[PDB]
Amino acid sequence: AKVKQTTGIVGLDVVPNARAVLIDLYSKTLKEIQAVPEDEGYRKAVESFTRQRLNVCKEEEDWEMIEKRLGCGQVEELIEEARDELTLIGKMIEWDPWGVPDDYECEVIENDAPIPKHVPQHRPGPLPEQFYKTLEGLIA
Amino acid sequence: KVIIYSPARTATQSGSGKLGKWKINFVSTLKWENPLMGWTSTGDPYANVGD
Amino acid sequence: PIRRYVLTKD
Amino acid sequence: RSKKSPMELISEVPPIKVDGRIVACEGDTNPALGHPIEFICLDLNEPAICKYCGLRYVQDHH
Amino acid sequence: MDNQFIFKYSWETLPKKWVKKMERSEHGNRFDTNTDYLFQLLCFLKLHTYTRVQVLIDICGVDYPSRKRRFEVVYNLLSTRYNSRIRVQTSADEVTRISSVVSLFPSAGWWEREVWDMFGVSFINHPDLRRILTDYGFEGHPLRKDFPLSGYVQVRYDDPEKRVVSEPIEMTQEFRYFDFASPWE
Amino acid sequence: NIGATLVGVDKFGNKYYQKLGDTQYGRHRWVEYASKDRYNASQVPAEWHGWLHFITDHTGDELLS
Amino acid sequence: SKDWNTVFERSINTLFLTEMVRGLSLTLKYFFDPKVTINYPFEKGPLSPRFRGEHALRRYPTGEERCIACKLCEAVCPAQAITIEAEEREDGSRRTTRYDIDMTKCIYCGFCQEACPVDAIVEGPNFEFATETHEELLYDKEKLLENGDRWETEIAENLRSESLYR
Amino acid sequence: LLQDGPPPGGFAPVRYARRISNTGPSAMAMFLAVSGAFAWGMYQVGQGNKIRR
Amino acid sequence: IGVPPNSANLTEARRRVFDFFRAACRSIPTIMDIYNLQDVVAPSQLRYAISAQIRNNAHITDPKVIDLLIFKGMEELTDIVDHAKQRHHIIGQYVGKTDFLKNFYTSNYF
Amino acid sequence: NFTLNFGPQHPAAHGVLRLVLEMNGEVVERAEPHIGLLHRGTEKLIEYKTYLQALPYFDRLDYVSMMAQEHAYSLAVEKLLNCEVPLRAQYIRVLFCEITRILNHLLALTTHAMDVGALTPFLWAFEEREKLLEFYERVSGARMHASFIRPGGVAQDLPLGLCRDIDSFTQQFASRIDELEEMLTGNRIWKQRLVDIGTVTAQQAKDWGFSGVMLRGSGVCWDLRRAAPYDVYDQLDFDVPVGTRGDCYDRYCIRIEEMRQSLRIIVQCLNQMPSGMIKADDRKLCPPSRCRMKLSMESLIHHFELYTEGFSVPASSTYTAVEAPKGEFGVFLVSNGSNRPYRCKIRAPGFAHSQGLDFMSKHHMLADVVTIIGTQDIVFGEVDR
Ligand SMILES: CCCCCCCCCCCCCCCCCCCC(=O)O[C@H](COC(=O)CCCCCCCCCCCCCC)COP(=O)(O)OCCN
Ligand SMILES: CCCCCCCCCCCC(=O)SCCNC(=O)CCNC(=O)[C@H](O)C(C)(C)COP(=O)(O)O
Ligand code: SF4
Ligand code: SF4
Ligand SMILES: [Zn+2]
Repeated sequence: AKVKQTTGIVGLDVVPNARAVLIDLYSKTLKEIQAVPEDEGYRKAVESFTRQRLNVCKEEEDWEMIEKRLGCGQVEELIEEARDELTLIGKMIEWDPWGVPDDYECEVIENDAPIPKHVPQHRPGPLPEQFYKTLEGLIA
Repeated sequence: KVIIYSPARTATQSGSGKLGKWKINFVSTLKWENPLMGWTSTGDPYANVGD
Repeated sequence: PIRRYVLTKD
Repeated sequence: RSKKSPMELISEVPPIKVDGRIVACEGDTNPALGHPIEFICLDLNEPAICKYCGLRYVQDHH
Repeated sequence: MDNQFIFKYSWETLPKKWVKKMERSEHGNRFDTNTDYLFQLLCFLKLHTYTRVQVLIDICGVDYPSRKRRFEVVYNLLSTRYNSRIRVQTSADEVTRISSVVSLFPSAGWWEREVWDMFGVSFINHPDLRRILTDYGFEGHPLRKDFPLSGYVQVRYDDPEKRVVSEPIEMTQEFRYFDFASPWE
Repeated sequence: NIGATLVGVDKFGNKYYQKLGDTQYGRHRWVEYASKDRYNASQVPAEWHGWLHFITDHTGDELLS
Repeated sequence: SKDWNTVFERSINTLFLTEMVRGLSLTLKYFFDPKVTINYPFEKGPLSPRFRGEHALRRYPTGEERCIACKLCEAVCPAQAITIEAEEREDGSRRTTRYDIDMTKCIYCGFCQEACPVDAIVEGPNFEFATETHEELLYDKEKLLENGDRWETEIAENLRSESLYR
Repeated sequence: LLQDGPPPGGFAPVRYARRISNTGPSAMAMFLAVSGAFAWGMYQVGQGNKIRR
Repeated sequence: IGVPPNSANLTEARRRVFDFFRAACRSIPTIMDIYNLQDVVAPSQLRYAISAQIRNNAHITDPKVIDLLIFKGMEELTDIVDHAKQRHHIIGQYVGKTDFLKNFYTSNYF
Repeated sequence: NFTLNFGPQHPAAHGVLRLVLEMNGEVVERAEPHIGLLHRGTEKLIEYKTYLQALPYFDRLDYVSMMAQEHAYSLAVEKLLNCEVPLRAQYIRVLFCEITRILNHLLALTTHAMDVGALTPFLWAFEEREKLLEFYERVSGARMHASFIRPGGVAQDLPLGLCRDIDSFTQQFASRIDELEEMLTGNRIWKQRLVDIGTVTAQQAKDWGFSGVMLRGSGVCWDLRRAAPYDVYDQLDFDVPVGTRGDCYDRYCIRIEEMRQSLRIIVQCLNQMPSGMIKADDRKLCPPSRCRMKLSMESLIHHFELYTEGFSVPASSTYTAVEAPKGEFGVFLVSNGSNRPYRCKIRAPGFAHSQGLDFMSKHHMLADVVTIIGTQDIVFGEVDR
C-alpha cells in the first residue's frame, strides 16, 4: 500500500518500484539462457523457476503481494538473487563445462549412520511448492 | 637409516586385531637418565614418531 | 549399512 | 610417628581372627571408601595377606 | 533445503565431471571433486538461486600418509537462507598447486595461509601465502604426520650474547607414548 | 578484631571468630593470628582450614572427633 | 520533523548535561553502601568440598600406604605429569618405590583423583603452596605422602561428605 | 534419590525487562532556575560594585 | 604479487630461478643496511653463499619441486628483509688422522 | 603514510596482539594483525591423546566461555558415537552454557568499556561474575577451567544447595544489568564513541564469515541454537535480538539483550529440571559408579579399560557447530576408528572476526581501532590454536 520504508537489513537500501527491475532481470536471464544446451539439468531448472517467477510477478502489481505469494524472502532479496543467477549464467557460458566424459565414474555412497536427537541438526520447515515442482520436471 | 616392518602379534594375547599395519622404525636408541629425578631424556626428535 | 555403487555411462 | 617405614609398620598389626573359611576384605569400614572387595581363602598354617590392604587374617576354628 | 532435496538437486543440476564422488549421510553431505574443478564448483554453489551457499565456515586439512594424494583439504560451507550445510573436499599433494577461492569468499584469505603453514599445500592466485601461525624462522610443516610432536628446535636465553637463540631440541623427560591399542576391535 | 562470638581456639594460639549476616556476604568468619611477624601467610592447621573456607560447617574442634 | 516544543527540550538537555548528571548520581549510590572485599590473610573466600588443589597421597588408618602402583593415574593424566616406578617388596605386596608428580606440568584437572580404584591420590583443599625454587615444585613420594598425612583429617572428611556422588 | 531441583511449585517470577525510572532534576524548570538566578545575581553584583566604589 | 601457477616445463622454471636470484641480489644492500653489519662481512661473498645454496639443489628435474623451492626461498627472503628475522641469525646461517677416529672418540653413535 | 608498531604487552588491550597498521597521521588505511604469538599447538597435541584426555584442550580455547567450548566437543563425540544423553544432563548442560554466555558477555562488555575509558562498571561486573565463578566452583573442582561436561553426560551430579543459590542470584542479576546499562546506554560520550563505528553490511558479514553477534548486528537472524537446536532449546522460550545498523552501538545493545535472554533461559531451565541419572547408559562411554566398581567385576573392567584405553569412536568424520558466546564454534572431528582422534580442527569464531578487522578499520581514527577490537570480543586462545 505504501513504500517499503526500512528493509530491516543494513546495506540493502530499498529499491522503489522493484517489480520493473525484477521483471527486466528475469527477461534478460530468460533470453540469455539460450546459449547452453536444452537437454542439461541446469538449463532445464533455471528456465523453469525463472519462468515461474516471471509469471508470478507479472500477475501481481505490488511488492506486498509479489513477496507474499512467493514467500521467497523480501522483494529486494530477489533482485540480487536474479543478478547472481545472471552472473552465473554468463560465467558458465564462458566456462563451457558441458560434455560428459566417456571415462566418467562417480562413487555414490548411501551411508546411513543414525545420530542422536540432541546433536545440532538443521531441522527447518518445508519449502514452497515451486522448489518441489521444479524437480519433477527435472527428473521427467 | 630406517627399518620398514610389520609389528608382530604379541605373544601374551591371542587377538590379531593389531596386525596388517606397517610402520617405519627410526632407530632412536639414544636415551639417558636425568640425574635429579630419574626421568628418561632424549635428544633425537624421532623418539616416538614412528610409534 | 553401506550402499557403495559406482556410476558409469554407456 | 614417622621413623617406621610402612612395611615395618604393618607387620606389627595383629592378624584378624575369622571363624569361617573365607573372609571378604573391603579396606575401610565403609565399603565405598576402601579398596575393591577381595575374597581370600585362608586355609594354610600361615596368615593370608590381603593384597590391597596388607592386613593378615588367621582362621582360629570352624 | 534438507539433506535429501539438496542431494537430488545437486545430482541433477550440477554439470558432470565436476564431482568425482559424493555421499549422503546424517553426518554430512559431501562433494569430492578432483582438485581442479574447485573454483568452478564453489562459484556455482555460491551464485545459484536454489543453492545460495554464501558463507565459507572454514578450510580444513587432513594428512593421510598412506595414499598417493597425501593431503586432503576440506571446504566447509553454509547456506544461511536455506539453513543447510555442504562439505566440499578435494585431494591434494605435497608438491602441487591447488586453486584458491579468495575471490569468492574473502574470508578464506587466512585459512588459506594457515593450511599452507600447517601442511604445506601451496595455492595459486593468492595475494600473500605467508606463514601465519608458526615462528618467523620456523622450518617444516607441523601438522604433517612426519613432524615430531616435540619439534626440531628449542628456544632458550644464553648470557654470552644478550639475546634469545634457537638450539637443537633436547628434552629432560621424553614424551611417553602409551600404546593402549588392543585386538578384538 | 571484634565480632559476634568466638569459635574455639588453636594450638598455635590464633582465635577464630564468626559473624552472621542476613542476606549479603562479607564479614562472616576470619582469623586473628596469635603472632604478628608477617604471620607466615599460612598458619591455619588442617582441621581449621575447612571451616575458614566454608568447606565444612564443622568448627574444627568437632573435626577432631 | 520538529514542533518548536520538542527541540527546546532536546537542546536544553544536550546543553545542561542532564544525561551526564544522571550517571554521576548513579555512580554515587554505592559510595556509602557496605563494601564487598575480604581481608584475605584473615578471612578467605568460600570453597567447595570438590576443590582441586595441591595433591596428597593418603594412607590406610593401619599405616600401610594406600597406593598399589596400578598406574591408572599415570596412564590417564592428560598432562603426563605423574611418573611411577613399582617393585615387589620383600613383604610380598606391590608398592611404589618412586612416585613423583611434576607440579609444573600438572593442571589440577582431577582425572588422577577419580582414576584410583583405591582412592590413593586426592587433591587436597590446599591452594597456597607457591615456592621459591623450581626444583621444589617437583613433588617426590615423600613430600606428597607428608602432604597426605598433614591434611588427612580434612581430606578424609571431604571424601566422606561428597561420597554420595562419584 | 535426592536429586537437586526446583522446589515443589517452582521458583518465584523474576523481572528482566529493563525497568525505567525517572530521577532526573526536571525538564524545563532548570532553564528558569538558571536564568532568573543569573539576573538576580547580576543585580547583586551591581550592588556590590556600588558598595565597593 | 599473487602466486603464479606452477611451471609447465623446466625451461619455464629456469627463468623463475634466475628471477628469484636477481631479486635476492637486488635486495642484498637492504639486509646489510638495516642489520648493521659492515666489518664482519662484505657483500661480495654473500653472492657466493647464495650461489652455493642455489646450485646445491641443481639436480632436481621436476618443475613443481623447483617452483616450490623458489616459493620457499621467496618466503625466507621476505622474512629476512622485513623486520621478522632477528640479528645473529643471518650470520649464523650465512657467512689429521681421519674422520672415523674422531667420530669414534666423540661418541658411539657417530 | 608512516607505520607504527602496536603490540602492547598487557591485557589492557587483551594482550598478545601485534597489529601493525598504516597511518596517514590521523586516519588508518590498512591494519594487519599479526596472530601466532599464542599458537600453543593444541591441534597437533589433540591427535596424541585419547578422547578423554583431549577434553581439557577445549576449556583452554576461548578461556572465558569454558563450558560453552567443551560442549561442542562433547556434541561432536556423541554424534560420532550415536550416544543418547539423559534429559537432566541436557538441561544442566543448557543451564551451564547460558552461564558461560553471561560470563562472556559481562567480561567482553567491561573489557571493551575499560578500553574506551569507563573503568567503574568493570569492577561492578566482576563483583557480579564472582557469584557465577562460585557456582562453577561448586559443581566442579575448579573455578574457571571446569571439565564438567563429558561425552556421556556431565562429570558429577549437582550439589544439593545449588539451585537455591542460582535462583537467588537471578533475582537480582536483572537489576545489576540495569545498573550497568544505565551508565552506558543513556550516556552521551558512549554514543559518540560507538555510533557509526565499524559498520558492516550483511553481505560483507556473510562474505567474511562473521557468524555470531557480528552477523546478527547487520540484520541477519542467524541463531544456531534456534536454526539448528541441539540440546533442549525447543522447549525453552527466548528471543533472538537483531540489529538494524552494523555500528558498534547496536552490537552493544544486542549483547545486553543476549544477557537478558540468557537470564530468561536460566530461569526456565531452573524451573523445568527433571530428575534421573546424569550420565548416559546406552553405550559404554561412562565410568561406573565408584560405589559399584568396588564390588562388581564387569564394572571394574569397564573402569580400567575406560581410564586407560578410552572409548573407541567408530571411523567417520563430521563437523559439529554450537552457538558459542563469540559466535559459531565448530569442531571438525576425523576418527580413525581407534581411541585417539585422527584430526581435530577447531573452527574458532574469533579467527574470522580478527581477519575481518582490516576492512572494518577502513578510514577510521587510530583510537577508533581499539573500540573495534573491543566490540568484536577477541581472545587469542581460540584465534591461535
Ligand atoms: C556546586 C559547585 C559545582 C562546581 C562545578 C559545577 C558542576 C560540574 C559538574 C561537571 C559534570 C560533567 C563533567 C563532564 C565532562 C565532559 C562534559 C562535556 C560535554 C560537552 O562538552 O558537550 C557539549 C555540550 O555541553 C556543553 O556545552 C557544556 C557547557 C554548557 C554551558 C551552559 C550554557 C547554557 C547557557 C544558558 C544561559 C542562561 C542565561 C541566559 C540569560 C557539546 O555537546 P555534544 O557535542 O556532545 O552534542 C552535539 C552538540 N552540537
Ligand atoms: C639474503 C637473501 C635471503 C634469501 C637467500 C636465498 C634463500 C633460498 C635460496 C633458494 C634455495 C634453493 O635451492 S631454490 C633454487 C633451486 N633450483 C635449481 O637449482 C634449478 C635446478 N638447476 C638448473 O636448472 C640448472 O642446473 C642451473 C644450475 C639453474 C643452471 O644450469 P643451466 O643454465 O644449464 O640450466
Ligand atoms: S592410580 Fe592411585 S593406586 Fe594407582 S598407581 Fe596411581 S596413585 Fe597408586
Ligand atoms: S590433576 Fe590431572 S594433570 Fe595433575 S596429576 Fe592428576 S591427572 Fe595428571
Ligand atoms: Zn583388604
